[PDB]
Amino acid sequence: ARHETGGGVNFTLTQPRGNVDLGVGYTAVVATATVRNPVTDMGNLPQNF
Amino acid sequence: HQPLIARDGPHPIEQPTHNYMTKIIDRRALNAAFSLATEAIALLTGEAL
Repeated sequence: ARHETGGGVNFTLTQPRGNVDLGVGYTAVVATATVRNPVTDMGNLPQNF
Repeated sequence: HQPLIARDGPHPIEQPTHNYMTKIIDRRALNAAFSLATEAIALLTGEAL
């Protein structure tokens, strides 16, 4: 797909894809192991109404 | 060459970034000293032979 801008000519390349869940049931597990960062600081904030 | 990913979202990446880096080197210059004595000059030259 070709797009025209004043700065330059754009080419965008696309590829359509599809997904099928083959296994009847559970075929995959996430295992949570380690913790890095409390991104939320645990400080004090009063919620103001 | 900045490596790229086609992300699963149809939101636009808007541009890739591929540019050239230029670096000025630096310069330094070394030093030494060799000093010779008075009478050592004439002996190498031949004035005292």
